[PDB]
Amino acid sequence: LGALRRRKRLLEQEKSLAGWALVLAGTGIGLMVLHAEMLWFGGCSWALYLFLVKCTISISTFLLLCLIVAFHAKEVQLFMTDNGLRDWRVALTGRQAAQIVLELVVCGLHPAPVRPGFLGQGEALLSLAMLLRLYLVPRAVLLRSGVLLNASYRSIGALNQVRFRHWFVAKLYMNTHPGRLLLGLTLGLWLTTAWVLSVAERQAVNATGHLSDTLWLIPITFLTIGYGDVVPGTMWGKIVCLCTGVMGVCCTALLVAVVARKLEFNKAEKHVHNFMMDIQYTKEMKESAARVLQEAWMFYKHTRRKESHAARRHQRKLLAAINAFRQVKLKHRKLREQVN
Amino acid sequence: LGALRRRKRLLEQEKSLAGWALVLAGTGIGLMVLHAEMLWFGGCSWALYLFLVKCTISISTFLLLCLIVAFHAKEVQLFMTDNGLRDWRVALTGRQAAQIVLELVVCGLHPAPVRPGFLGQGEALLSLAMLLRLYLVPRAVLLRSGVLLNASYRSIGALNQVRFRHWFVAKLYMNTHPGRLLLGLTLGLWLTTAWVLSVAERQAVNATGHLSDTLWLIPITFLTIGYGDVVPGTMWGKIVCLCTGVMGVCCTALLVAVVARKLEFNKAEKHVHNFMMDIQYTKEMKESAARVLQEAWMFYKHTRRKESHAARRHQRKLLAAINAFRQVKLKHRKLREQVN
Amino acid sequence: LGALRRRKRLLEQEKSLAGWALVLAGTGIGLMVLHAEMLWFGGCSWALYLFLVKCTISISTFLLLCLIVAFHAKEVQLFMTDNGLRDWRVALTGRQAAQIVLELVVCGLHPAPVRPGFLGQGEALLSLAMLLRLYLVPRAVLLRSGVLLNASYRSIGALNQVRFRHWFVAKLYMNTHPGRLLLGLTLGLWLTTAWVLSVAERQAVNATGHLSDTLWLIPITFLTIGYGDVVPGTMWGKIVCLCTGVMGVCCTALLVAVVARKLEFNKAEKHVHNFMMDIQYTKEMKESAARVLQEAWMFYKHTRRKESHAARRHQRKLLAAINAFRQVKLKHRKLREQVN
Amino acid sequence: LGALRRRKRLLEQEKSLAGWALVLAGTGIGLMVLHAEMLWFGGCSWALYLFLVKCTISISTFLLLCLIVAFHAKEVQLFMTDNGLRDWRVALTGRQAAQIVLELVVCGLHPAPVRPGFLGQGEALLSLAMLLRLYLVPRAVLLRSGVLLNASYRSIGALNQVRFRHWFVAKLYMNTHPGRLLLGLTLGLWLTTAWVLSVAERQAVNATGHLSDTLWLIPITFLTIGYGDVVPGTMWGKIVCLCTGVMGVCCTALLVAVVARKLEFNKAEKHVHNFMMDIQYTKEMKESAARVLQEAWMFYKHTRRKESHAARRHQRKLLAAINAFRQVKLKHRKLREQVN
Amino acid sequence: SEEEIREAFRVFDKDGNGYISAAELRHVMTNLGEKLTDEEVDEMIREADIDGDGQVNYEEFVQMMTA
Amino acid sequence: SEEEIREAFRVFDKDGNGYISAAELRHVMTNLGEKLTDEEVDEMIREADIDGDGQVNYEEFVQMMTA
Amino acid sequence: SEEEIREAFRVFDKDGNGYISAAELRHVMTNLGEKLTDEEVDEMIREADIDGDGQVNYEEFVQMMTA
Amino acid sequence: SEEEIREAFRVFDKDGNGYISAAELRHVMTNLGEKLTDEEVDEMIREADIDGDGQVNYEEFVQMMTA
Ligand SMILES: [K+]
Ligand SMILES: [K+]
Ligand SMILES: [K+]
Ligand SMILES: [K+]
Repeated sequence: LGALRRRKRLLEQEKSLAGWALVLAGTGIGLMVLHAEMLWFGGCSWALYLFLVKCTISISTFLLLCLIVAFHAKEVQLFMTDNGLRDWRVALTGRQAAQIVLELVVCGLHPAPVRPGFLGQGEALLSLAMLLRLYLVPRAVLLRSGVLLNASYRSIGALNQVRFRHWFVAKLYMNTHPGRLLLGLTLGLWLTTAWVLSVAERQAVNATGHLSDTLWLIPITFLTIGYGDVVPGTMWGKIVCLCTGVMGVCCTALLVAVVARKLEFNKAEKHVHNFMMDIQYTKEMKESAARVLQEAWMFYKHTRRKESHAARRHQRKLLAAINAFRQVKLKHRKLREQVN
Repeated sequence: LGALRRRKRLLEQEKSLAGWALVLAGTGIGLMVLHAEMLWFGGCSWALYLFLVKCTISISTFLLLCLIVAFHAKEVQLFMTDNGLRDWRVALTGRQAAQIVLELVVCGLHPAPVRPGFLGQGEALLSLAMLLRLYLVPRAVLLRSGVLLNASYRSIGALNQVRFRHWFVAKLYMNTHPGRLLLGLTLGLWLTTAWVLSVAERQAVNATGHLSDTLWLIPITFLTIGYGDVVPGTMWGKIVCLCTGVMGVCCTALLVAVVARKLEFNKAEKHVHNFMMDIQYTKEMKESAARVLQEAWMFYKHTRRKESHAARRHQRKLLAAINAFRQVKLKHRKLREQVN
Repeated sequence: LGALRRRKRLLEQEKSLAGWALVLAGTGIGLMVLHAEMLWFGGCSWALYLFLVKCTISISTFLLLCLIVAFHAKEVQLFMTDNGLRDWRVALTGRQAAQIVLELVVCGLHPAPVRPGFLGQGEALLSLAMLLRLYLVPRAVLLRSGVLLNASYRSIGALNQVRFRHWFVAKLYMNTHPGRLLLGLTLGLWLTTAWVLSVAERQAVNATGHLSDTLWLIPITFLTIGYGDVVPGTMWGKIVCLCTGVMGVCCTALLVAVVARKLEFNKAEKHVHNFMMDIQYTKEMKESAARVLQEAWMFYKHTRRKESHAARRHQRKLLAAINAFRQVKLKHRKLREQVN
Repeated sequence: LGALRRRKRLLEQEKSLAGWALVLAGTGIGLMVLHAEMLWFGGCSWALYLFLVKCTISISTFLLLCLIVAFHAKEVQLFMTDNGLRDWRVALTGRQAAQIVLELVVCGLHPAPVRPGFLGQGEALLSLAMLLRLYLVPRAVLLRSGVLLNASYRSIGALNQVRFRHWFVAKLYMNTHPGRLLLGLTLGLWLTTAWVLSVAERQAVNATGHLSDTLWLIPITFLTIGYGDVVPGTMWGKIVCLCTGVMGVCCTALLVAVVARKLEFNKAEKHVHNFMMDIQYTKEMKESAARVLQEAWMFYKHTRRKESHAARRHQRKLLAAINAFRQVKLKHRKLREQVN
Repeated sequence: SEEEIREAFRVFDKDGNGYISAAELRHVMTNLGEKLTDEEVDEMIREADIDGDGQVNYEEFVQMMTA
Repeated sequence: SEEEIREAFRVFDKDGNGYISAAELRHVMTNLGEKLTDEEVDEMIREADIDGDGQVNYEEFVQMMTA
Repeated sequence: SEEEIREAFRVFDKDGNGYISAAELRHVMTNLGEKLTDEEVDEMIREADIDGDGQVNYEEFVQMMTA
Repeated sequence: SEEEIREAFRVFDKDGNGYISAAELRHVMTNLGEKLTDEEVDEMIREADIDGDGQVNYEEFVQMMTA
């Protein structure tokens, strides 16, 4: 009975241990953006502030690198408890070690305080390599969703799918309420890409490629409405503009797929529509019967009193009303056929 | 029992009030357009006419700011009747009062006559703030559709708890009359957006941004066929050209979703197609059997005549006819099993 | 009874008159293009040939205006025979007379020979008004298809109001074999639209609007790939470049709808695929069980050898094999549940 | 039985006999590119190397033209052993002979060495005529897919009322894993199309038109994002760039169709989601009653103390809780209705 | 030249067998669409004169009207 | 002015018939949401004084509370 | 080298057992597709000479024809 | 630490009850994947020595192997 609580305790520990790493990774990006934009406008006059802001990034990276190891140790403990092994030597595989070392080498890339307004190639690539730390978002979202927290959830899921794929949670979020998520994705990619393009094509002549132009160029490339008044002029700016249309076509496909589903009736709506159609059909039928009898009498009286030959249109009206009555009778018959 | 009579008369009064509010909500917009164009083309020569056309807007707004209160009083009375408690203090909620205040402050924005052809900023925003009065359209469309006008409809509506959301009416209109509504929306948005952009980018040099250019630039942006011969040159004109591209993709998705449904057969068309396929299959099988027998006998006769070239050609024809007969028999059995 | 043969004879006559009108209405269109190009390239000193080529258009129009009255007379006879009436005073309604006079006034527009390389406005509108004669194509296609030919099929379809419509034939052709029809429409709308634009925008000196530029501008507008190197410069050329994008958005929706159906399995393909993957499932299960047994024996032998490195490796391999065997067993259980 | 092994032996033989042609037909394509780029950059100084690399193409073509005949002979042997014929005169038909001669006349088209950096026309067409050798890929892909390799599958296919086709294997590959195949096609069509247009518009002196400009123009046309900074200027370069949007619209349609299916739930996911929402529904339903009773008692106490100031709000809360309880009860009953 | 007269009369049925009297058919006709007066009641009497008893036996007295 | 009180009480059922005692209703109320003390138990006793026996017969003594 | 001769003969069945006479098979062959004359009827008589009685026993005399 | 051993043994079933002999298990192991010789057959005999009769009673002598 102790394991039934120990597993939940360690999983709850993992929840916070993976939640904190997201904040400690976002802090690094927040500081790198500030330093990059400070070196441009500030110039060479500000050096002590740059040195002080370039070391907090290194401190944050060191603090981040001490949480991935703890998370993997908790994962190893969970695996050992679930499989009942007693020695940790067999719990660790080579593939897991390779994944761990890859994570620790990806997460450890920072400009560093080692060793006038333009960034060097090495620094400009190391800073832009800090955006790879976004792979921690899916695990935090999955662990915070609660689909895996409860013991009953795990028990019921083990029958069909033992490992909860991220695609299941993605589909759940998509079908519960779209629109908000899609808008967030569209308005969070028009700001994290404009800055990258401005870094790629930042000119000191007349600010020919700063945020006053990229914020206009990116949307009209995402929506395939490319005008041609402003275009990229650097090999590193012609690749960010080919990865934006690929992310626009997929978004359009997702929007079309969502819209196709969003306009479908349910059972209650179909029942209400069928009831309204049936009552409308009955009312039209009775009105048509009244019309046909009235017009038949009118034509008969016109013939009886010999009101010249002006009663020709009366036969036309009689035939049209009769055929309309037959048509509505057939429609009501077929409707009663399918609804029964 | 007068409860039904009370509900019906309250609903009819609400319908009349909602219709008259929408009637009075268009005169202000028309007068705004007229005054904005008169101040541009007329110039500073016309001042008394401008004052007269500006005071009528304030008069119309004052007359509009009472129908909303009357409509909400009718709503409160209807709530009391449906939940009889005879205490007006408890029937009103805080969020309802907040939304009443929001409605009254939104509907009360107009360029009042507080105090050469260019609208100084602060008045050109008050004028364009009068287009927010279009939130009354869905109410006047839904409530007059007749779904709420019958107690029998309300019975099943309470049974299924549909609440008669605007989405249901929109879906019903889309299913019943598609095409006309889509053209109406796409032709009523190319005129109310080609005037806002003209106001944003109205130039006094050579009319570089008047309706002679916006009426050409808007339709080639809604369809993502941006040429680039004319482009916006003002921030307020750039933000407008991004809001005509995000609703040029939603319309395309709606069109695709609508078109996908119209290509499917109904119940009777499938039966008609099945019969038309069956008759052709039977006749072609009969013809194939006739060809098989005739070709076999002709091949035997040709072999009796000892030529062997017409005989080998007839062997090829016989094999082709045999395999065609086998294929058509298999297909006929297949769709006969499908029908059965 | 001779009525059965009379109806078939009358319908065959209707088909013949509906087919001959379609080939007498193409001569005028083919001659108007020749006359326009002769007047453009030939210039003056060609008045006699222009007069002969223009009188033939009037003769053809006069001959066409006699194949509509007879067709409508056959329609009236068919209506009378079906309903049953004598001494016609009823069959001819007012709406039918209005439709007939509208047909006869639409079909009678041509550049008559009454009373230097540029066409006048009246002639340039009368010539382009001859394209309205294409409403005859759907009627001829529907009558020729034979859906109304067979008496037994029509009789059995008359049980319900099938109301044989151009939409049914269009859907039949769409589901029968798309691709050919869509390609024909796309490659036939890129010439009759590229000639109208050339007529609208044609420059006397240094031709910059003839077929050497429209044949390039039209295809890059239908596909919304508007470059901007050549653009219309006349209002009559701008209005015709907005009706090309509308016919390009709908074709894409049609293609998507067709492909969505074309990417689906039939009945037997699902069974074939299920059997093919089930065989692989069974063989993989057998191989996995063999691997489990072999690895267990190898681990036992290694433990007997007393060297705890390959022992750990084999224990890990045994655990992986066991979990894979459980996974494939669960997958096969799901297979058996879904197939039965 | 001899035939049961002869069939498989011959099929396995023709497997390699058709797989070797696929690798002998790639050598010519890989050598033509090298020869063209050697003639462009190398100039007239290199002639012996050009002659040596041009003779190898002819040798490879001669070796390729001796495998199609062997493959067709092996297929004719299968035809004989399947239909039981004994004379080779009847096995071959006219249509098959025409197909064979067309294959042998389309495979053998190379710039043979019959006889200062531009490929004179008549050779630049023979070189680009070598891309027609790609019709061999689908045959090898289908024949190596294993659908025909297995005897049991081939025997079952006859009774399955289905014939093996390229469409079947294409659909299987699309269903299994479409993510890799689509990107492979889109990245393999951006090189074989960017080299052809560079050949078409290779410009000297100005050095404008080579791959450095084509690799930027091809991807912004496939995605319909045409900017207009670089456009084709040759009649042979205006046809390659409108054959790219046609096969880009199809790719977009394929992506949309794939995503629409990929966004759907499977069998067990619906049950999991139903249970997850049902337990929450029950929790909310049981939690509502506690608030209902607490608010009722607090309202009673407030009426006892006769202040009524908070009692009015408590009555509002009681009404809200009651209606929420009714709504959640109705929703839970509906859910129990659908699930049962 | 008519059919389904049974259902046509059963739609506006008053006596159970489609034998609605002259006043019955009169108020059925006047209720929907047009309305009339003493002229209409005399017209109903004339129409029922074929039956001569008020109970409109439509099954027999419809062929003459529809001819 | 209420309905489905049977199921409302059966949700928080303790004695199998909706007759949950004063302590039963007390811990039902305190467990979910707010919690209270001697004042709350005295209030619960006063509320159950209508029954006078502990087993709150809701189906009878609910009308006065909901009135 | 043939199969389903039963259904092949039942398609053009005249006597109910696939034993259609010489004239029966003659008008079956002539009506659909090609048409012929005295030469064709003599050829049909020669073909049916295997049975020698007119009633073409296909199930027995089809093997020689298809061999 | 195992389950479904009944089905696991019934996979490679030879005697109908999962009692496949030493040679049976030997050719089962050698045929699929790895193949071996006298050393492997001796090791298999040693492993099956728990049963001591050839017919491997897995349901009894599988717990020690899987422990
Ligand atoms: K463009
Ligand atoms: K452009
Ligand atoms: K586009
Ligand atoms: K575009």
